[PDB]
Amino acid sequence: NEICFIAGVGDSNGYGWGIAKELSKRNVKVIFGVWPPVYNIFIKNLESGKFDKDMIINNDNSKRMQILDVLPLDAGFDNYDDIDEDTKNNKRYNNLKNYSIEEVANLIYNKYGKISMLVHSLANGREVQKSLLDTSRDGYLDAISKSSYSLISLCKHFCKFMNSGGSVVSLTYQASQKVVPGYGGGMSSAKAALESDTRVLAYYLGRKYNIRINTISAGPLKSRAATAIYSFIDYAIDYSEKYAPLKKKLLSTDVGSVASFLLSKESSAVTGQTIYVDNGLNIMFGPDD
Amino acid sequence: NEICFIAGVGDSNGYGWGIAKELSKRNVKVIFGVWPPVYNIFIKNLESGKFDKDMIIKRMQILDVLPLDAGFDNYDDIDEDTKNNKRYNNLKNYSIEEVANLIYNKYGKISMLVHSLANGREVQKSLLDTSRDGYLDAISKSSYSLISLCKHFCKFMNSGGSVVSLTYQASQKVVPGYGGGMSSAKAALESDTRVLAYYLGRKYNIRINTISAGPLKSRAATAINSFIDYAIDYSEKYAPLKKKLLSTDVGSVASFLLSKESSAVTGQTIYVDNGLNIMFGPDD
Amino acid sequence: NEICFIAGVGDSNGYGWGIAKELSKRNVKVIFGVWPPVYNIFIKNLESGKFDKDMIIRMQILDVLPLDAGFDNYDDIDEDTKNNKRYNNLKNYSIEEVANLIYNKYGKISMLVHSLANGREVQKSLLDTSRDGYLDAISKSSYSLISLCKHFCKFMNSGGSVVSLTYQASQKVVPGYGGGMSSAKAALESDTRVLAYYLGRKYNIRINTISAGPLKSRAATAISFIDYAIDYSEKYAPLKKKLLSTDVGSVASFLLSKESSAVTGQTIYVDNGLNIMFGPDD
Amino acid sequence: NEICFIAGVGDSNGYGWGIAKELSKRNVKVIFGVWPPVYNIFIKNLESGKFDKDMIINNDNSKRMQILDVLPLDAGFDNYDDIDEDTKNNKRYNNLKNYSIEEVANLIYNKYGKISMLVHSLANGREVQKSLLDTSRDGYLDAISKSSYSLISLCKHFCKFMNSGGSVVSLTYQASQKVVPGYGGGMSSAKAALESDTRVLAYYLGRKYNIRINTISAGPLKSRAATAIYSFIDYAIDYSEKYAPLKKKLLSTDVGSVASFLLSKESSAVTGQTIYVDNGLNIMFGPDD
Ligand SMILES: NC(=O)c1ccc[n+]([C@@H]2O[C@H](COP(=O)([O-])OP(=O)(O)OC[C@H]3O[C@@H](n4cnc5c(N)ncnc54)[C@H](O)[C@@H]3O)[C@@H](O)[C@H]2O)c1
Ligand SMILES: NC(=O)c1ccc[n+]([C@@H]2O[C@H](COP(=O)([O-])OP(=O)(O)OC[C@H]3O[C@@H](n4cnc5c(N)ncnc54)[C@H](O)[C@@H]3O)[C@@H](O)[C@H]2O)c1
Ligand SMILES: NC(=O)c1ccc[n+]([C@@H]2O[C@H](COP(=O)([O-])OP(=O)(O)OC[C@H]3O[C@@H](n4cnc5c(N)ncnc54)[C@H](O)[C@@H]3O)[C@@H](O)[C@H]2O)c1
Ligand SMILES: NC(=O)c1ccc[n+]([C@@H]2O[C@H](COP(=O)([O-])OP(=O)(O)OC[C@H]3O[C@@H](n4cnc5c(N)ncnc54)[C@H](O)[C@@H]3O)[C@@H](O)[C@H]2O)c1
Ligand SMILES: Oc1cc(Cl)ccc1Oc1ccc(Cl)cc1Cl
Ligand SMILES: Oc1cc(Cl)ccc1Oc1ccc(Cl)cc1Cl
Ligand SMILES: Oc1cc(Cl)ccc1Oc1ccc(Cl)cc1Cl
Ligand SMILES: Oc1cc(Cl)ccc1Oc1ccc(Cl)cc1Cl
Repeated sequence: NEICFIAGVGDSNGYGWGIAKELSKRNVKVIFGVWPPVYNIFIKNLESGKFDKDMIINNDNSKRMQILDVLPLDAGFDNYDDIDEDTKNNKRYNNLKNYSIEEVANLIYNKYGKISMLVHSLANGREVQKSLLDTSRDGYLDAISKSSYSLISLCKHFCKFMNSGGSVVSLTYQASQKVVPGYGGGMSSAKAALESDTRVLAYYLGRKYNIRINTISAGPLKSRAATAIYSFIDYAIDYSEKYAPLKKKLLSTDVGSVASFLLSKESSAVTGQTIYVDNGLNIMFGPDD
Repeated sequence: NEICFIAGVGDSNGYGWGIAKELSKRNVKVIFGVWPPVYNIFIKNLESGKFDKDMIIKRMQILDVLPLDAGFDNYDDIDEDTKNNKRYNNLKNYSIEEVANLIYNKYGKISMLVHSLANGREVQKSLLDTSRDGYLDAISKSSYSLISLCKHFCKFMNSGGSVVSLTYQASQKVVPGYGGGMSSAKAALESDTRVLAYYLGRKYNIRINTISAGPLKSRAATAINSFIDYAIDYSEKYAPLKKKLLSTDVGSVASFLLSKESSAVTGQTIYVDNGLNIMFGPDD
Repeated sequence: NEICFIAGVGDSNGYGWGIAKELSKRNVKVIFGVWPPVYNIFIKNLESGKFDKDMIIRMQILDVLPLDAGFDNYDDIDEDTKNNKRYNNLKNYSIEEVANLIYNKYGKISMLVHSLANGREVQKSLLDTSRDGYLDAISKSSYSLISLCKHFCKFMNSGGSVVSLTYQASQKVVPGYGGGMSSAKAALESDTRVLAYYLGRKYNIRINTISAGPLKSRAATAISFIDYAIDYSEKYAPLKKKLLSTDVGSVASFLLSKESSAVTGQTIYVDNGLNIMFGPDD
Repeated sequence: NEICFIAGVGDSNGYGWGIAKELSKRNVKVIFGVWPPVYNIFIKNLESGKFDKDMIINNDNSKRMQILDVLPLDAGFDNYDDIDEDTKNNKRYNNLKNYSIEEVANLIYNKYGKISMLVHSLANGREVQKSLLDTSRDGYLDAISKSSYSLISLCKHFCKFMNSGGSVVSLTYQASQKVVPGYGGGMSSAKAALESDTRVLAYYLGRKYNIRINTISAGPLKSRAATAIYSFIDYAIDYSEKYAPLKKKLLSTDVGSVASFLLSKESSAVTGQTIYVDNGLNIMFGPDD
């Protein structure tokens, strides 16, 4: 049976969960990588059944979402040596161990073997609520460290543990290509680098492992992280539902099925791409009223 | 049960056929639209089992094979010279409008539309030496044809229905050899894919995309100018994936593009070319 | 002194004029190609000094010739347009004819400008456009650029330069810019690349296109499309300047100068930066 | 008379120097920011008239260039408070002071007044010789701090000290948009962020200061930096000279004159842009033989 590691799921409200669901539709088992400060919170809501409501696969619990494992993961660190004394001291990291990208890499591979799929649905900006102009070297590089370099780290450590013909997917946002005031802290710069890095990784992973990698430029989803920004997320959504060529409402599962498709053998000739999943809003010049 | 009309198949060596195959895999019934000057030959091949080897997916279910000339929007457009032409006389209802009426009357609303046709008489000429008539014909048969298909079919299409066409990267990067305004036609078709996505999306909740395919030894590709053998070899040498590109590779992306699983994708140019388009140039 | 041929000026309220003006600042002489059905009126208003207002800085106009970019050479003109009152007074107006006429009188020129479009169904949506309307938009607005280059480039100086004007509805959906015009503009930008390859290798001639913002030109005024677009550009572009005919003109002048001799095949945005925005910034 | 501050320059073999030259012929006065480690040498080269021939502009001989001033500048530091101790006690800096970004900006405003023009021609990355996949987070983030964030810091520190309608330009390279093996260390990512940043900065500089920013995507130049990587640069120059639509050799003043134009009021309505000065190589699909 096939497996996909989904780095960056903190609850059932994000894109990673939506991706997990659609992979369930085609019988691949999911391993989540959870950011440590919310790892217990999560494994708790999962034990109690708060997500059973969300593990329904359209045929209503005749088919379940197979969560093979859940692990602590801080893609901010590539291996143990990188971990600083203080984060080892933190009350949220005391309990937990083996959570560097290499740690979870090795762990999964030592137990489950080679896997086929790999998802990167995480990101973080310290100063996301600052304009790129008012952003500091530290915040900027933090955004980029957490949101861009993290994909590279994942590939480096995972892709030698993956099946030939395997596939990697990440999420991005169009602020990398067109100015969205409000998407700040160098998050636009991070996405811009992610997109570029997707191509360059496609070449190395393609030639070395025959592995594919693509990124989905998603439309606005009211996830937890999204919510953070005086409701920048509500505006992007009402702007989208109003002016997209497709007046539908965007679901996590819309991105979910495109990821599932990108992760399958059905797209074995597509690599290095930014595929837009935003109800066609990227094609528009502006509001059509 | 879902139906797709595939305009632009004349044998089993091109992309239309590969898309048909992949659509059969998910139980989609296929109607072929066939250029009349090649129609009776294609039907004979079919009838005598030449394509049987190539029908194996069990086997592809061809619901119908109709004559279609994507240069004619309706009956009145058809000149007498072709109405009197050896290869059209016995054939009727081959306007874009007439086959859309035909198909609609015989089967009702369809859900999927495939455009996989192109034509340009001066593709041997550099753009620079291409004539106004060559250039315009290339754009008439390869770009306008797409708008007309949509204009005539999309009244007769199920909401949430989907349209895909084929393109080539010659539109965005200079490929010498790809002439007669074919590079211009592909360009217009990519832009047109956008604009139709707005009108088709708002009006009928219909999606339209285009696949930028890599090189494939189709009969058309072969008729160009040794050129395609060079493009195939260059692709298999320098793509990120060194796999060999198959019609079914484009086929499965089209199928995905023609299904509700991509119901938030529209107006897009998708590259199915083994990653070739991301490279700067040769890596040796 | 260097010469620039500018096709697509029927008045002074457009981009072609702005390009002339800015070129005049550089001591480059200028030839106008004019759509015959307005050549008689243009020459008159130029007679009466009606244009002396805008000509000043002085714009030295070498010649004004009737040019119909619908016809590539003499034999393409059909019986009917020959027998039309709009043209009657005028001959030698095919792309080839004015190219020969210009070379015979002046020799090789250094600069070429394409600033003309037309389509007869620009009023209809792309989906509502017909084959003949669509193909007309493309013939006039797009192929013509290739016909100019084919005919003028053998008569140009090694190191010569060509520019045309385009609009962003080729890359992003602009309802209102219909009739296959978005379509013609998409071709034009692509063609700018392929042309750059051939012209560059064959004659060392560069070619670029400018993607310009809204201007209240004559042609723009028949669509209230352009009024809407100017308000939108002035409200949401990164720069608040009102866009000037001569802003495009000044980038043009640059592109036609040896100061840009490493730039070719490009689409250059001269639109106060508007292209770069996701949407209205309120 | 207008003044331009040119960041990355150190020997007249590069593009910073080429921009200097072409601004010169427009009678603009030029100031050099120079990386401290190479600063003493550059001034000893210059005051001994070694670049005396490179300062010549038609008419020749001659009509020379005249450098208003030359400062030390480490664009990897935003303000004094940043510059650490190890570096305070480094053989190259114990001899220099006021080289932080804000330090040099303040020094210039004080002494010269507001300036019209700003040029970013600086870049650096410790691990460029590594493929993106094999690149560490430190090397990667270094590439991006020095090569990209610099553009932002400069802009943050100079914008209030700049004339209304002032212009800024940086240099990029197509490896950000198409895979260029050999361009490792996260430089490709750096340039992608840079290009994206150019757009975002154009929004903020344009609204708040009526200030323009563009970047130039240049073709290969046998500069000192490009020399470092079995000659990546010789291959790239040859490739370009063979296959570009225009067969000429590309000179630092080719980019210099495009920059001078972008830095002048002739490009009044051009901002946010990536402009290609590469003899058209960017447009070709591949080798046309
Ligand atoms: N939501 C949208 O509107 C939208 C649009 C386009 C793209 N995206 C992208 O989709 C992806 C998923 O975002 P989402 O909206 O589902 O957010 P989310 O809040 O559902 O998921 C983000 C998760 O990443 C994890 N994370 C944060 N920092 C981490 C770190 N340092 N190490 C390891 N894990 C960390 C957190 O556990 C968090 O739950 C992100 O990359 C985002 O940029 C989102
Ligand atoms: N083969 C490749 O390498 C390649 C690569 C990229 C894109 N494409 C595109 O894929 C599409 C399919 O082409 P293909 O390579 O399968 O070639 P093909 O020869 O298999 O198919 C082209 C079809 O169009 C038909 N046709 C021509 N003129 C017509 C008209 N006026 N009306 C109706 N039909 C007409 C031909 O009979 C033929 O069946 C084309 O648009 C082509 O441009 C092909
Ligand atoms: N005005 C704008 O807002 C705008 C924006 C972007 C691009 N453009 C482009 O700039 C160019 C100039 O247009 P404009 O806005 O200055 O309008 P304009 O009226 O100044 O230019 C149109 C010119 O083309 C001429 N013309 C029409 N058909 C012709 C033919 N068959 N042969 C020769 N000439 C013909 C007209 O007589 C007129 O002189 C066009 O290519 C246009 O698409 C304009
Ligand atoms: N050389 C090329 O082929 C080429 C092509 C396209 C773009 N570029 C870009 O143009 C710019 C100039 O490069 P070049 O080719 O002139 O190389 P160069 O070596 O001539 O110039 C680079 C300058 O940056 C300086 N520098 C290095 N680290 C610095 C730091 N931490 N702080 C401040 N300054 C620092 C160097 O000392 C040098 O003066 C670079 O950004 C480069 O990426 C170069
Ligand atoms: O990428 C996103 C795009 C949008 Cl429209 C909404 C939310 C997104 O996700 C994030 C945005 C900023 C930060 Cl700091 C972290 C995350 Cl996960
Ligand atoms: O688009 C194509 C791209 C490639 Cl690489 C090969 C063949 C292609 O298809 C055509 C090319 C020219 C003409 Cl006249 C007709 C068609 Cl169908
Ligand atoms: O290209 C243009 C773009 C804009 Cl915003 C405004 C006017 C334009 O110019 C034209 C538009 C349509 C037609 Cl039929 C002819 C011309 Cl000259
Ligand atoms: O960007 C460049 C592109 C090219 Cl083709 C050549 C040199 C370049 O400049 C650099 C390349 C690498 C590093 Cl580490 C630093 C610099 Cl300044």
